Amino acid sequence: SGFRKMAFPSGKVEGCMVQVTCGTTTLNGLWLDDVVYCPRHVICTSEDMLNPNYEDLLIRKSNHNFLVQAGNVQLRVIGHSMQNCVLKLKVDTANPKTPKYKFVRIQPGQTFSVLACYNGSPSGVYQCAMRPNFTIKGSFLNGSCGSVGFNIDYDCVSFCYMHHMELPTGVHAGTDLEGNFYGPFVDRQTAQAAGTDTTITVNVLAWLYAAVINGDRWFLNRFTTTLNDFNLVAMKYNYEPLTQDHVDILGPLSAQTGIAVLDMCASLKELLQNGMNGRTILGSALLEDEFTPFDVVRQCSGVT
Amino acid sequence: SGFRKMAFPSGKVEGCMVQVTCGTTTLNGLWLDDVVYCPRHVICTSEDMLNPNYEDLLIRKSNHNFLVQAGNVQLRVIGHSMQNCVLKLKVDTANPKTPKYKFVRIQPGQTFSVLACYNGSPSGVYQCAMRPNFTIKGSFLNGSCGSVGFNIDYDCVSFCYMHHMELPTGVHAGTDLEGNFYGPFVDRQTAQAAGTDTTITVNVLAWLYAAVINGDRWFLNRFTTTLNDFNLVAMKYNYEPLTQDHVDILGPLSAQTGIAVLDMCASLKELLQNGMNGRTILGSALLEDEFTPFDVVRQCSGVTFQ
Ligand SMILES: *C(=N)[C@H](C[C@@H]1CCCNC1=O)NC(=O)[C@H](CC1CC1)NC(=O)c1cc2cccc(Cl)c2[nH]1
Ligand SMILES: *C(=N)[C@H](C[C@@H]1CCCNC1=O)NC(=O)[C@H](CC1CC1)NC(=O)c1cc2cccc(Cl)c2[nH]1
Repeated sequence: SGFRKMAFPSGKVEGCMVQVTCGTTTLNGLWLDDVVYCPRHVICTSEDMLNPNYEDLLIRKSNHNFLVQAGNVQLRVIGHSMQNCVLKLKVDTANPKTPKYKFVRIQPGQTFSVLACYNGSPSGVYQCAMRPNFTIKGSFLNGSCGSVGFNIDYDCVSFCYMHHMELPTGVHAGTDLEGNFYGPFVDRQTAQAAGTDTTITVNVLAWLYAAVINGDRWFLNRFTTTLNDFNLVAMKYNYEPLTQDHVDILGPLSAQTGIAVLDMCASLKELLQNGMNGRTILGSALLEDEFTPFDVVRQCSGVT
Repeated sequence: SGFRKMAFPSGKVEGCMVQVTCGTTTLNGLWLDDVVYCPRHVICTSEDMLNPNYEDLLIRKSNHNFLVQAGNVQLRVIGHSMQNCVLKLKVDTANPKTPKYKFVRIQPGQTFSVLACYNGSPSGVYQCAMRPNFTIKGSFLNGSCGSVGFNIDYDCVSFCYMHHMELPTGVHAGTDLEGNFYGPFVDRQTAQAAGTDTTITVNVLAWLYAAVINGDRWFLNRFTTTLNDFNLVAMKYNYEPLTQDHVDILGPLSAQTGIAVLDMCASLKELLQNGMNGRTILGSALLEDEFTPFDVVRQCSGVTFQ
C-alpha cells in the first residue's frame, strides 16, 4: 500500500543529456541518433532575448558557434536548423545510448517525469502534470533549459516536454520535442501570464479512488448525482468539466473499489461545498489533481 | 524557482536490479560484483512466514533452489549465506554495470531515493525520509521487497535501504544492505508497531527556508524566541527537540535568506499554535519534514551527478 508521486526510472534518458554552449549561454540538449535538440534561445545574447528575430540570429551563427559536450567528449556540430522553438544540431556521432523513443504532444491533465539537468548532468527526477493552462509546477533554475519530460511505455521513451521558461507566477512553460510551445507562450524575455489555473477534475477523482484503495473512506457518502449536476457545481470552483469519456477512463478504478464514478462525483461535490475541515486524504490537506487514472492504476496494481 | 520532492537519477541503480525466485516466492535482488542481496524471507512459504526459523529454512535450500534472472540473463547461483535479514547469493558473473558504491546505515531524519521494483524491473523512483521511528512513507505492493533506497554522491551510490515489510499504520520498514532492520522490526508475518511518529523539526525549518527562497514569506513574523521556549511548544506537538547542532546545520539557509534560525523557529512556533489558516507553503497545507537542509541547498543551487 501507500501512494507517492513516482517518476519513471531516468536511466534511458540520462544517456541522452548533453551540454550545449553558444557564446556565454550554456544549457542542456537531448542527443538522439546524430541530432541534438535544445531550446533555440541558446543562440541569444541578453540584448537579443527581448525581441529576438530567431530567423536572423540563426543566420549569423555557424556550426562552430555550438559547443556540444557529452560528458567529457566534445561532439562535432556539422549542421544546425530551427524547427519552431527548438534547434536541431546535426552531430557527426550517433548517440550509442539512443533508446527506442517517440515524440508526443501530451494533452492537458496528463503527467510526465522531468529529468532536471544543469550543464548536461541530471540533478533529479520528479513527476509533473501538464495543467489545463499549459503550465507545469516544476523545479527549474538557471541553465535548466533543455531538461526534458518523458513517459516510458514497454521499452519506449515518449518525450513530451522540453523546458524553456519560468512565468511570473513561479510556474513553468516549454515545448514538445518539435518546438511547439504548450499554451500561448513565446521564447522571449517578457512577463507572460498563463490562464486561470483550472483543476483537472478527472485527476482529483482518480486520487480519491487511490485514497479508497489505501483505506481513506471518510469522504464516501451514500449520495449520488448526474454528470450535469456535478459539472454545474465544479465549474463554480474552476474545476474542468467531467465528460463521459473521463467516466470511462475511471472505469477500472471504479470497478476495483466498487464505487461508480457518479457516487465518487457526489463525494467530491460534498468536499468542494463543505471543504475538508482539516482532515487529510492520502496525507494531503488539499485535493490533488496531478495523478492521472493511469498513475493511480500503475501504483495500485503494480505495473513496472 | 520551484521546490519539488526530487529523487536521484536512477540510472546507476537500475542496472543492479534482478529477480530472485525460490519455490513460488519471487522478489527483487541487488546485484553488485558477483553477489546478489535480497530479503531472506524469499525462502519462506505462507505456512512458514508467521514464526519462521530462518536458520532451519535456509538449511533445506541449495544453490539450485535460487533462480536469479537479470532481465533475460540467467545468473548461476554458486553460493548462499545469510547475514542478518539478507541473503548474499554468490553468482558466477560480476554485474558489468556495478557502479561505485558504499553501504551506509542512514540516520533518522536523513532522506534517500527509493527505486520501486517488481520482478527485478524498476517501476519508479521517489524520495523518502528515514523517520525518527525508523519507518518510511513509501508506495510498495506485493513483490516490491528487495527494492533499494540510495543516495548519489559524485558518481558513488550509497545504498542505505532494502524494503522488507508494511506495518499496520500503512508505513514501511526495511534493512540496511547488511540486513539489519532500521528500528525494532522483525521479518515475520506479524502486525508490528512503530513508535510515536515524531516530526523532524530541523527538516520543517529547512523546508520553511526553501519556501522563503521561493517567495512564500507570509508566515515570517516580527517575533523571535530561544531554543528552550521553542522546544517547550515543539514537544507538545511531537516535534523532535531542536538541538544547537540543528541550529548550526541551518546556518547557511539562515544566511542565504537573512532570517535568523531563531526568527524561523518563532515562525514555526506560531504555525504549530495557530495552524496555517488554510493557506499553503510551497503548495502544502501541512508542514513538510522530509527535506534535509542539504536537500534544500542542493535543489536551490542546482547540484548535478557525474
Ligand atoms: C532556461 N535555462 C531558463 C529557465 C528559467 C530561468 C529562470 C528560473 N527558472 C527557469 O525556468 N529560461 C530562461 O531563462 C527564459 C529564456 C527566455 C524564453 C526566452 N527566460 C525566462 O524564463 C524569463 C524571462 C522573463 C521575464 C519576465 C518574467 C519572467 Cl518570470 C521571465 N522568465
Ligand atoms: C515484500 N515483498 C512484501 C511487501 C509488502 C506486502 C504487503 C503490501 N506492502 C508491502 O510493503 N512484504 C511482505 O510480504 C512482508 C513479509 C514478511 C516480513 C517478512 N510481510 C508484511 O509486510 C506483513 C505481514 C503483516 C502482518 C500483519 C500486519 C501487517 Cl501490516 C503485515 N505486513
